[PDB]
Amino acid sequence: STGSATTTPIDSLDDAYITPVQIGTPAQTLNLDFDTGSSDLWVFSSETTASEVDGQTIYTPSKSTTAKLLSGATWSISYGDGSSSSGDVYTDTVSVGGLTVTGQAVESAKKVSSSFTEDSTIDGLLGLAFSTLNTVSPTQQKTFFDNAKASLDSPVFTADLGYHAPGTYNFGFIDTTAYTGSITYTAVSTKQGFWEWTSTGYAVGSGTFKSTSIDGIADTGTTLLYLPATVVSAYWAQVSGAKSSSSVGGYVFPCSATLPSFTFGVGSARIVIPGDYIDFGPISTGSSSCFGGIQSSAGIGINIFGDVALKAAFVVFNGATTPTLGFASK
Repeated sequence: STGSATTTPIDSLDDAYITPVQIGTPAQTLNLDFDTGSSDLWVFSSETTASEVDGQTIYTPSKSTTAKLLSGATWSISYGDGSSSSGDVYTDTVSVGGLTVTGQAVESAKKVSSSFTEDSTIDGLLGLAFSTLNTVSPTQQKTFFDNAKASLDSPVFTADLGYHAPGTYNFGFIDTTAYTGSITYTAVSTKQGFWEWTSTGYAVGSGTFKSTSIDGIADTGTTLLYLPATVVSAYWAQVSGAKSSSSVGGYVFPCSATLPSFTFGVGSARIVIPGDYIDFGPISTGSSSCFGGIQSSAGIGINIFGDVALKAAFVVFNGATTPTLGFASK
């Protein structure tokens, strides 16, 4: 089998992407944030504290003839951005772009943190990291991909995120029309439960390529590109008027400045992030100070190839017995 679904930016800055997901019978369609940095499929629901729901579409398990309580199960997650949610668990039928999994754990939120409430466009998350990170207790549950894998034509999914435009998540096949050149595959460590890999280096604009190992994760659920402070400083040094602002919480720059591209290495291949992808707009409405899309990972504890990086590539998440990652230009 295969599936194919369009993913759509939530706003004009590509702060996140939402993908429609059918849950239950009859289908309830919720717009979920596909997150290769986590491993829980959780949704706003009829069980979510009323004061914490503000515009989201909810899953109501009592209206699904295929929903079954996963008795005794609870879940609770905290994300890198300080947000959190928790609740109980049902199993139900979940379909993405024509691909159906029966018996998928659907984690129903009883509580969500303020950032989730405040984002009316995201009805929940669909985790696509390794199932070892799933938070359901006492019995850890499998991701949608893990459940689908054996049925897929090939045990892979791909992320093709757009810049200020929709893109595509495919399951079970590689669309050879969606990228230019070849796909370069690179080793993955699953030891932390992430799609963790090692970039071979970077360049800033037309500068020479610096060969240096950068371990990080391919994370569709993180907006920006977070890299070591040395790398990030080298980038912003090439932008007139850029500075790191402790009050704002990262590098900012005047919108009158031209942003150079940023290149990252995948083996001997190179992915070029155009300068425009690194502009995240005014820090506040009407400000001449713009927020940068490349920021320091210092104090995160890991480098993160988030959407800024991934949207410059066609990315293969290969779930073969030994997982790997593939990157192509597009």
